[PDB]
Amino acid sequence: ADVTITVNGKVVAK
Amino acid sequence: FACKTANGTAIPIGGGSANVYVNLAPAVNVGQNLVVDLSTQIFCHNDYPETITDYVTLQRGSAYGGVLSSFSGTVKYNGSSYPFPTTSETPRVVYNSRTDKPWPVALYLTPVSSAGGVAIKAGSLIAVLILRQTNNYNSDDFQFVWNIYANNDVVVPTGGCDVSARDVTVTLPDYPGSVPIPLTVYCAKSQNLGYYLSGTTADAGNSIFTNTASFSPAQGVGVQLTRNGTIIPANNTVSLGAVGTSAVSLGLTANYARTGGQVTAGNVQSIIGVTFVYQ
Ligand SMILES: CCCCCCCO[C@H]1O[C@H](CO)[C@@H](O)[C@H](O)[C@@H]1O
Ligand SMILES: C[As](C)(=O)[O-]
Repeated sequence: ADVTITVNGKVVAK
Repeated sequence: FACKTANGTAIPIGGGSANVYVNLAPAVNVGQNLVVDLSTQIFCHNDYPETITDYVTLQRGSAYGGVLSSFSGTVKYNGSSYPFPTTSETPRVVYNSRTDKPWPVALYLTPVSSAGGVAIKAGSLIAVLILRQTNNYNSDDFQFVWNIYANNDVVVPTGGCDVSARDVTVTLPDYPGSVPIPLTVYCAKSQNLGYYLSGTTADAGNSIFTNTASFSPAQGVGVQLTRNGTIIPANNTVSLGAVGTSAVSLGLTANYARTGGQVTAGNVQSIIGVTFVYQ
């Protein structure tokens, strides 16, 4: 790839 | 006649060899991409300018080394462009002063992609240049060999266009939510530019990238990219239309997307590639 996107997230419980 | 580098490294009368460590800042230009300008790195002078005229050429065999060695290009020598690697000796440049003056060499690479690049590790060889010095005095015929090394980590663009970043990280709000992806592209001259995503997808529509967070991963969600609300699946070319010298945003937004089953707490991560094409 010409560019690499790293997507971070999280699911927090409630 | 003798030469020296910006850091004082010298090659004396009669020629020889020297290593030249340079900070690279490659850039796309129209029809060719700047790899390195050595006119600020290598200098030469005439030792007896009242009596002798010195002649300097870039000799054939001068070429890229390392990862760049497979790439064709051009060299600007004292303003004029010549094929690189050199298959024939350039014209002669006169040296007629004891004052050190630049060896006017700049190396370019011929675009072979749209917005591709090649990684240059610091300390690696990028080129070997053969300076040939003669004169109008005797039959002196001396080789000054300059081994050009990258002094830093850079990627050299191999296309007609370049990007705001080669690696981008964004952080979603805690689920649910979305975040803009800062990513722009520009071209040295107008290109009809498109791009497509690549990555591991979870759905039939190839539009939700899998959660590959290795530690304590969430279940039931993936990452889905939108462009002003339009879902961008993988391996589907998106047109940016004509892209010129003014940067154009790809307009991408990252979102969480249900992939199936109970959504559970944990980390989310997706690695998504972007590859540009001409249309
Ligand atoms: C006034 C007589 C000076 C004669 C001394 C010879 C000097 O030769 C050196 O310096 C010359 C001038 O740079 C070069 O042409 C030659 O290749 C060599 O580098
Ligand atoms: C989506 As949930 C882990 O807050 O039930």
